Amino acid sequence: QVQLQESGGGLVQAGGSLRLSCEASGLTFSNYAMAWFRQAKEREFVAGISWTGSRTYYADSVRGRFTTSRDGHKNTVYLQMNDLKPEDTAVYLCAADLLGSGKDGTSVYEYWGQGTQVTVSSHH
Amino acid sequence: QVQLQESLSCEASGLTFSNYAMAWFRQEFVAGISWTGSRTYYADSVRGTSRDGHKNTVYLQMNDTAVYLCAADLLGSGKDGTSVYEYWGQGTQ
Amino acid sequence: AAEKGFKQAFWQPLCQVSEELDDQPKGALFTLQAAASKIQKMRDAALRASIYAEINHGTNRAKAAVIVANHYAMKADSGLEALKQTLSSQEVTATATASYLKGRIDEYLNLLLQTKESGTSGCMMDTSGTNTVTKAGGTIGGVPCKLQLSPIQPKRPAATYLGKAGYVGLTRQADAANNFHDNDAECRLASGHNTNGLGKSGQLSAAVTMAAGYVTVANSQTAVTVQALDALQEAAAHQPWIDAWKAKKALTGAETAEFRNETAGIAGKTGVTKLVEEALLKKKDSEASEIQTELKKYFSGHENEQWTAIEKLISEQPVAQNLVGDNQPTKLGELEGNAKLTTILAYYRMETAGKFEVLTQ
Amino acid sequence: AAEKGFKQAFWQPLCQVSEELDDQPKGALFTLQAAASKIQKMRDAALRASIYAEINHGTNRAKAAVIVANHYAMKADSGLEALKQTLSSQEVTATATASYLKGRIDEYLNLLLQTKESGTSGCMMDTSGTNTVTKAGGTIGGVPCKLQLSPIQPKRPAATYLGKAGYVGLTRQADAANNFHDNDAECRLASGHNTNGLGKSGQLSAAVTMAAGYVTVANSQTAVTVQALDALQEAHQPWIDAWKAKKALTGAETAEFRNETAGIAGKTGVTKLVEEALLKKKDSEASEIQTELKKYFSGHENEQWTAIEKLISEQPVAQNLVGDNQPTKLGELEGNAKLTTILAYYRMETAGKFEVLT
Ligand SMILES: *[C@@H]1O[C@H](CO)[C@@H](O[C@@H]2O[C@H](CO)[C@@H](O[C@@H]3O[C@H](CO)[C@@H](O)[C@H](O[C@H]4O[C@H](CO)[C@@H](O)[C@H](O)[C@@H]4O)[C@@H]3O)[C@H](O)[C@H]2NC(C)=O)[C@H](O)[C@H]1NC(C)=O
Ligand SMILES: *[C@@H]1O[C@H](CO)[C@@H](O[C@@H]2O[C@H](CO)[C@@H](O[C@@H]3O[C@H](CO)[C@@H](O)[C@H](O[C@H]4O[C@H](CO)[C@@H](O)[C@H](O)[C@@H]4O)[C@@H]3O)[C@H](O)[C@H]2NC(C)=O)[C@H](O)[C@H]1NC(C)=O
Ligand code: NA
Ligand code: NA
Repeated sequence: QVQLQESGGGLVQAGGSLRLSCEASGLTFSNYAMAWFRQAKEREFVAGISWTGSRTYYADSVRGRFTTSRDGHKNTVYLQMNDLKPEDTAVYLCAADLLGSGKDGTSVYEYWGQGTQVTVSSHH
Repeated sequence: QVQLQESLSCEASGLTFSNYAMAWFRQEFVAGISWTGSRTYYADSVRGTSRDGHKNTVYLQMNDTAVYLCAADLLGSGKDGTSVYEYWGQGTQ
Repeated sequence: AAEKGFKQAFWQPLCQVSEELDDQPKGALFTLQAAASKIQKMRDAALRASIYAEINHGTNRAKAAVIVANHYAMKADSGLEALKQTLSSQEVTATATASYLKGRIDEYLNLLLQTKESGTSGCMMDTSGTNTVTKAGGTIGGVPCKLQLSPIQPKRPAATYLGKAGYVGLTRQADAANNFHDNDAECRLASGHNTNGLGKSGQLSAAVTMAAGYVTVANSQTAVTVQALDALQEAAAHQPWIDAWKAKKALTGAETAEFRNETAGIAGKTGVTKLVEEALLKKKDSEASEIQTELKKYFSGHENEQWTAIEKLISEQPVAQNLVGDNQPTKLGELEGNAKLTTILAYYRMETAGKFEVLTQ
Repeated sequence: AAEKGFKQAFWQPLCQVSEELDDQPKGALFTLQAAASKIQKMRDAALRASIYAEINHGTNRAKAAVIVANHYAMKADSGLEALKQTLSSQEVTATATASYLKGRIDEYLNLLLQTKESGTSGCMMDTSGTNTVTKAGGTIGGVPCKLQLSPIQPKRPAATYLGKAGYVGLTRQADAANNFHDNDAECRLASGHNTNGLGKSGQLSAAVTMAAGYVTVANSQTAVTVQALDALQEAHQPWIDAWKAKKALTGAETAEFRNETAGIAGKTGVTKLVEEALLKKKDSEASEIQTELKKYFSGHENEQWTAIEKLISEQPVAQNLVGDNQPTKLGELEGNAKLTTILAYYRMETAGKFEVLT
């Protein structure tokens, strides 16, 4: 089957950065908007990119802290996390939406990854 | 490598037969059949052709001395007024 | 015993794989045709919706049909892009890797089949090790084993002997000396040593592998060994086996989202929200409630049932009887074929252009 | 001499074929992608023309654009049908037959390569019969011979060693004993007799063919014989199958995939659309078609078709449909799904006009 595979998670100290990657296999990447969700609570939208790559959207919670981008040559979407906080601890999940806007809203995502765990420590 | 070969029968090789009207000429237009297989046309002279999509073949039941040529016209009407045949056979004398 | 010809437990699993690989080109043709057929069905639905919108111009139902047409045209477009970028390579690669491996296997099996001295001594023996086997009518000793690539016609993809985990029948063999090798049958292909094997004045320099790395023939007087290929991992001396397994596992068929219809309500259907935002609301960032309000105007709701109801109206709309064959159906849902519906759309576009001129001049 | 290892004149022509067959799948991917690309270009032109028509209702050129859109839509439709019915089978068949034969060849070559006793005695010898050869990168003894199916990327295959007539290097052999076999190298794969060949207690019970029927290994103390495969016609069937499948390929080059440069009336779909939608008659004279075309195109030649295509390509779309600072002329836009949603916008605008007009 189609697979979305996240990687890059782990145990990280609060305040620094972390790059997550999601690679799509079996799928025409250029046909799909790609988004990051996270689940601790109910699942929540984090960031998304339109199918064209021209528009990028963020949850209010992460705007100005996280960025997202996509590399069509590698079938990969990235989540660049900065200013990591304990409230960012969650399983981070990649999703694909055919010819989508790169938003949450009315979108129905046809494919989902299984997720990568990010745990932000504020102890030493 | 598209080939139309006459033997009447004309077999098309290398081509999606169902995309083409097929016509018979002489050396003038003699007969023709639409791409859909639903319409037939004839030169006045010859008044009074068929196709087998499973065999990529167009037939001419003859019941005039010239080389008779097979021709195919993409999505064509089956006539020879304004049409432009993209593929031609060698002819059968 | 070491250095003796091979009983059926050895070669029958290779025949089974060979016969299954023979179907990979057939499945590739089936899948490429299925992808095109599904694109064509999407395009037909787009064209029927488009024709309905031209006939019923200036109505809320026509605006719903513009939305339906856009949905299906985007699906047809994306399916062709997927066929180009993803399916073509998947299916060419599966066809090539399977056919290449099949050639490697078949050359080896055909060598065993011919390397015999009598009806009781040779390289390819029956189940018991009593008789050498013969090929007749696509079978060897009753086992389907044509040792040829069959003519290619489409056949739906399946998987029995080569599946997700590997080659089911190519398991670890713990006692090749008794289960693969016969006691008596002579076969120089069973050894690289000179007395009973391939060596002439001395043993071969090294072990020899055959059937693309499946079987290892030692240069000493000892039994063959085989790869266990039933639990593969991406990686080899037996690389062609891995390549064919990976390529087959990678196949999706014409079954990704581009090729399938959607059952998740109207606002979330491909293309719909963006078209409502861009063409009806004429704003970039709308709320779901605003989309839903617009959809109510044109579909009378936002659930699958209201989409289906508009599709039924489209399907029931007749065209002019002169646009179809004599005594032929005229309702759009009874018409199929892209080129056929394309020229009906052209007719109704010219009708629209003419009506526009009459109404505005 | 009979029953000795094979010099390079025997096996190098097989390597040449094997290497060329390795490109056949690359050619299949090239052609299937090219067909889809060309369909997509036809569809883009159809969409641009359709958008122009929706914008410019009220003018004669808008009706010309309906005719242009129909032409390109029909070309796109027919190209997809040809890809489905004809190109897919051609290219799968070429891929499969070439790869299968390559596997038959490569298994035989790889057996020769390994069946050796020393650096100077084995089944696969150099040109002079001095050294056994070894695999070195993608060569055997320097001869390009990977004995692998390479990763597939799109490429047009060479036709040097497998061409229209057959396998140019696999000619009739006048003296296998001296030209294919060494004088000294030992090789039990060179015959089926028991003293020096494959037989154990006695000769094999028949000749053995190898490499999909190319070489015949006698069961007596005599040199091999080979098929002449350089002048084929429709026991070595895999060689025929690969040859016929390769020569059958048209590529994405039939009429569906190519643009037309002649008159307007003879362009695909045009005369029938004029008859059916404008004249509204089942039969027409060429004169009458020309008169209609002049109303909408100002002529009937390729130059007037080009001129309408220029109006189409120059027409701007609303800036909100492409994004800030991005090109707006239809001819500066490409991509089917991109143009499809622009057409939907202008269809919605048309519906709003008719809602008031009606
Ligand atoms: C995605 O879903 C859409 C919507 O369902 C689907 O398009 C629909 O296709 C079906 C099947 O072709 C059409 O159903 C018709 O319904 C009428 C009335 O019940 C039947 O009479 C029709 O059958 C006749 O005509 C067929 C050709 O159209 C013949 O094949 C058949 O032998 C009969 O002669 C037919 O069942 C329906 O009209 C369309 N709907 C629209 C809005 O176009 C589409 O194909 C689906 N996509 C995929 C990839 O499957
Ligand atoms: C069959 O032929 C048609 C018609 O030519 C063709 O459609 C055209 O495709 C091209 C893209 O390949 C479209 O864009 C043009 O592309 C060429 C080549 O890159 C450019 O030179 C053109 O630029 C000129 O025109 C522009 C717009 O007027 C100007 O902005 C620019 O300054 C240049 O003067 C132009 O971008 C072209 O718009 C379409 N034509 C139509 C009517 O859609 C189609 O692709 C061909 N089919 C196949 C299978 O190749
Ligand atoms: Na979606
Ligand atoms: Na023509």
